[PDB]
Amino acid sequence: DIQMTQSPSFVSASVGDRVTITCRASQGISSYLAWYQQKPGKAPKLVIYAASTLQSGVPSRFSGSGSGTEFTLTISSLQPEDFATYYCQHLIGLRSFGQGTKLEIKRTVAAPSVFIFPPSDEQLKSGTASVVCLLNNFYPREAKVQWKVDNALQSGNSQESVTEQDSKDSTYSLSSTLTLSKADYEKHKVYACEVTHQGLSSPVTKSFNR
Amino acid sequence: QVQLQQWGAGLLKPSETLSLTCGVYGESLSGHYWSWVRQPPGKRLEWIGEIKHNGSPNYHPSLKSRVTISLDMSKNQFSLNLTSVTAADTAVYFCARRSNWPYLPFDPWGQGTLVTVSSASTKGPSVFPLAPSSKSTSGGTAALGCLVKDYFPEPVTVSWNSGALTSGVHTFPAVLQSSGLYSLSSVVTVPSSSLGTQTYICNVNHKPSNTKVDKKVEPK
Ligand SMILES: *[C@@H]1O[C@H](CO)[C@@H](O)[C@H](O)[C@H]1NC(C)=O
Repeated sequence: DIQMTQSPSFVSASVGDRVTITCRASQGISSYLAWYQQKPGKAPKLVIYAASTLQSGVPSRFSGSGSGTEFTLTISSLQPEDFATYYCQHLIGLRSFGQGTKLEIKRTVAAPSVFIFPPSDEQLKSGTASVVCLLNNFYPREAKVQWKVDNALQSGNSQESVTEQDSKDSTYSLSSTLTLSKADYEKHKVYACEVTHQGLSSPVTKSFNR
Repeated sequence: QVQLQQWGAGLLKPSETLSLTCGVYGESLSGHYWSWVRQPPGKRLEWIGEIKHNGSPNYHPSLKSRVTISLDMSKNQFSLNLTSVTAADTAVYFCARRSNWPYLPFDPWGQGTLVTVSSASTKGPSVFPLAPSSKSTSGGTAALGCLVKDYFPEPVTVSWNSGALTSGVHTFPAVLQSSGLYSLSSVVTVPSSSLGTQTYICNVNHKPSNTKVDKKVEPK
């Protein structure tokens, strides 16, 4: 089976910047390759086919080249609408796609504002306690969130959710939710979330006492 | 210009049959291949198969025994059938046109159908307040929100003060909990000074269970 591998997995670039993303096939496929653009919640759009040929209507700042095993998609100067996930595709055989390259907007490092929320009394009636830690408006996307209950590091009882880049300021927000049973929540006192991020001089901890 | 429109049931239980249909408007089925492509949550596009003449389908080998693709030529429509679905068949399913060599890419595309396979029963969300507090006043800015928990299936909509409050609002993507139910939070950052003089209500709607919740969020 022929495999398509795209690099990098993730590109951060400024508006106006040039970007080149690559697609490598595990065996030669001559020029049987296409590139698609896909935005969240939407269908892919055809950009380039036969490795280097632009689909009609596609702007000239897009170009592609390559044949055999190494292929290139290039945008000579990015505009805001160009930020998206790009897929390459083998046009015959198993018609396999690459794993995709997400192109995100670069901007200055911005530290998160961190907030912690104890569970409501209403939720405690039901038998479950959710503790929520919010990281608001930060860049870059990477952040480490650790939960501590009575100073013990928690593992396997939290889930994170991250927003797409804000269309104006290009920042991220992140929620981490710690889920405990009512009995478990009520046998401990100190609840803390500790946030590590490139924008902070040192890890920030927000906490409360039950 | 040409539009591909899709319809068909997207909420399925294990072992049932996925049955989707793609309508083509602005063009005939003639002289072209018509294809289905799917995309699991957070994963890459996967070709399922395509057909030009009834009786000559071409399928992705790992799906051949479960997949039927067929043309309804009198209506210029084509359909996808996928039997004995499991949770692993959960994905957005796209239909697309594929033209004759040497012009082989997929174009145009349907808008996609979200398909969820689960044994989970339909359930309305519980809405809990994320109350603002003085140990959440980040330099004159407070944060507050609503926790929208244990619902199925997607989606829920969330607004604040009936759509009047829009600035500083972040409604996170739903996450699938280990219970098989979705959960979500919506938050907003407001001036602290406004906490004692301004009302904040999150409006939550879950149509699959006809659930409408207004929950006022007060400080503590
Ligand atoms: C698809 O499968 C369903 C159920 O298995 C069946 O009733 C139907 O005839 C098949 N074909 C179409 C076009 O729906």
